[PDB]
Amino acid sequence: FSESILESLETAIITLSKDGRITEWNKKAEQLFGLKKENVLGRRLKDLPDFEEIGSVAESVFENKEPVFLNFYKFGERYFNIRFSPFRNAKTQLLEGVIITIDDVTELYKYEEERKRRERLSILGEMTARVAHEIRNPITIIGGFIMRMKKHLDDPETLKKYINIITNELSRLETIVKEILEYSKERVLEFTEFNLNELIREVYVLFEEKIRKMNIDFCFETDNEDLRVEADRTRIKQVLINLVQNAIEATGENGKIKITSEDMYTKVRVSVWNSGPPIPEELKEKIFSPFFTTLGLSICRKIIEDEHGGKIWTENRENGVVFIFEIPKTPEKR
Amino acid sequence: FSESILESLETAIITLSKDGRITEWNKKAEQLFGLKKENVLGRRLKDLPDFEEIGSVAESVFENKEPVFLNFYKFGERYFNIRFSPFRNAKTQLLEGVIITIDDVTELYKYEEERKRRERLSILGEMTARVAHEIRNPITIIGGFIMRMKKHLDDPETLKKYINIITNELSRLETIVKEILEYSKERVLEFTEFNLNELIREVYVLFEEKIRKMNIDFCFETDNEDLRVEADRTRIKQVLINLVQNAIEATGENGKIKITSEDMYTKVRVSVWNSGPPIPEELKEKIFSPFFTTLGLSICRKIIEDEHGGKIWTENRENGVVFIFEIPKTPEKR
Amino acid sequence: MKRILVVDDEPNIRELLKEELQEEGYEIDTAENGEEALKKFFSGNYDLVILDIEMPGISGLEVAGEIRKKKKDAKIILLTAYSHYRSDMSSWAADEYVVKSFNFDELKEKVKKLLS
Amino acid sequence: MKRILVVDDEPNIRELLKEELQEEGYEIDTAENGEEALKKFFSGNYDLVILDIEMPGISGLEVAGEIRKKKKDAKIILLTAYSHYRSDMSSWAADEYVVKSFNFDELKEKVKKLLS
Repeated sequence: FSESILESLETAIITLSKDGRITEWNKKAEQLFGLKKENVLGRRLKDLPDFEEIGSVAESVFENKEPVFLNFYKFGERYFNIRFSPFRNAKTQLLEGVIITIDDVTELYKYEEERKRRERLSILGEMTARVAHEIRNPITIIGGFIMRMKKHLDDPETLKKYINIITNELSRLETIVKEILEYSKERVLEFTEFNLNELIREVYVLFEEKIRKMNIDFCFETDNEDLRVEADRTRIKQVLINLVQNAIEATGENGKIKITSEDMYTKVRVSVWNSGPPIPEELKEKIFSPFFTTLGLSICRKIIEDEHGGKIWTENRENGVVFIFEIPKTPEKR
Repeated sequence: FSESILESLETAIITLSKDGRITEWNKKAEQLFGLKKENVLGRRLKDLPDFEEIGSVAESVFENKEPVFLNFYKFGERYFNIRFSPFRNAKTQLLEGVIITIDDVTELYKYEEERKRRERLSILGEMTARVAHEIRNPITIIGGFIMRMKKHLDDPETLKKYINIITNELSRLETIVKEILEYSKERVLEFTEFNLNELIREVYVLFEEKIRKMNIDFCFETDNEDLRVEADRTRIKQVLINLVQNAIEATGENGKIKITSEDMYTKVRVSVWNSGPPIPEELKEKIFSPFFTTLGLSICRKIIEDEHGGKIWTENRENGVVFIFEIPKTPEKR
Repeated sequence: MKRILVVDDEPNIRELLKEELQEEGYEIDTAENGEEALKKFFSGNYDLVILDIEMPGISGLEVAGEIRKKKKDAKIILLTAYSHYRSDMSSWAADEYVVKSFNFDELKEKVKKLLS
Repeated sequence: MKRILVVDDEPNIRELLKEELQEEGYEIDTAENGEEALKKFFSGNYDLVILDIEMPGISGLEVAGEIRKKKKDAKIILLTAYSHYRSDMSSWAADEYVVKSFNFDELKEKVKKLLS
């Protein structure tokens, strides 16, 4: 709130008022987008090339209100982090303008790339092999049945369950393989505030029809119904998907699944406990690396663990096992 | 030929006379197999545990005469190179005994492992990805036709050519993928003397039935019919297989394939020229790395290039392209 | 009746989808490269488009961006050969993201959606 | 008539071969682990064996070596789940090497061979 001489010897900032027009184009902003304040002053922000969405983000911010932090945005050769913050003018208190803050980022993500990706090569060696093996195994069956069913000819149709589902069990393994092949090629990250439980439910909603099939005494408790978190919704989404996914058959027929979201002063704890066969002392960590069971956690490690931060570990209990993670509300604590 | 006090302050040696009994167990031999000369003297060599084949190698040497150099032999924790050399006693000149020489190897192959395999991780990253992609592509077709053919039901049988062969074209790609997945996991090597051309023919023999199908003006020349080489037959075998393989359809229908084995004082040159579409200046090397065409050379690089040594490059000519390699007769020159 | 323009690299992959969407109730006009996908959209009427990424000419990424700037209310479904969870910056300009598996029952639900 | 002992890890993979060799003209008795593959060979009459490698109990590598020391004239065909070009030291004691693809027309030629 004054001064505004200081205003411009720092990182970078842009103001979009009730259309998308700029009032102040920071001096370090210039030093990033090649043009000076004056010859861009009071212009619209979508007007610029290779640019676009930045506006479209401010747009739906104008309509949803609530601000955003982004992480991972490719502009030309540089990667980016951006910070959106809509505000109001206290004299009017109207629905005034939007503050886009930008952190000088590249001389960072490229120097925590080489302590990550250069180590991502290695596991994509041993594992590439060890799992590339798990490829042929149903391959030789699915391909093999094609050199088995094609000499009857035309079976009493009963060769459809034993064809599709065995073809299908490798198919979603191809998925849960390509999905791990993702774990090499990326690195977007999109942080938002939202009620966790509002997510928690949301997921179960989708599964429902099947959980309803396997007559499951599902059970969800929480000590708080008002629980918010800054994080990538779209993504901490998957995380749930796949604890749940596993604790689906992992307890299976007439099996039970208990979800728990417990508020703690600075951090939250979501847990998916199921019953039946636990897993021993050795596999407390040793399922974390790509490795599958008699699963495919993998990503779900680095999602909580490396993306947001925190932990995604597990334990035995109550003649069953649980899948727990913890991420502080605001990642701004790191 | 005397002295035999010196005999025993070096590397390692073992003599098997006309059964497989030892006359001299080198002092450095002891220092490798835990037992002294005397309590193993005049015993049979297959008698020892985890041992075996060493004898069986000397065996078929007793029957085929001609000696062998081996490279890559796992004995317990150590890797190995061994040297077989049957000999005769000039006074008798009979079919006397076999000399097994052993080179102190591990403090070598493990210290040219980490300048190889630690770099093998890297390509098995980018490529693992880039090619793991080439997996789903026919996967989505072969899996996709299963969710396409299974609702007719039972077609006029004409859905067999378009099912099997499209399933088949990924299947041998799975091969030519696992085959590249090999290129990580190994590292045996078995050097023998044999007439190259005696190999050269041998290969064509197998292909014949198909080359006969595509009425091919095949053409094989050589300035020498007596051409021997120390190398891994079993393996420089594949090499041929796959130049040939490519220069098969690469010139295809009413297409021509010219093989050439030209003796040079210290080294040999085998070339497979075909006609049609050459490949430009850029791909002189840029097909070497895993990369495929509109192939999969890969292994065939390191086979000639890194295993035996030498080169396996290519060039344009005569409105067509050739596939040439050169390996000295005796690898003992390195 | 609706008409869709579906674009991908391999000739074997295009022929597969054409006859999967003509099953649901559509007519498919197939395009090959991004420079010919542009010409197949300008002087006509097309209510949807399905695109890859890694292709000769230009990237399906940049391709979709050419459809957005011209036609403001264009319908862009991305479905590249390497599909996961919409994670590149350019795709937020594009509408919906489809994951390429032999499973065709995801695109059908989402082609059906973006036509009302 | 000939009787073969075929050993592998997954239950789904064993049932596939049993009914592929009973097509040619054989009878298949299936074994699971290397410690039970040994018991299924000792007090009987079996003219051939097909083995994997990466398995619980012990490695098909070492497994084949147990069949060689006992029965000098035993017939060992290796066919592990990760098959290429016979490149480990132990396999030279074993007889013939088979490459595991959905292609079953290599083993048939080589099972047929090592029975004369």
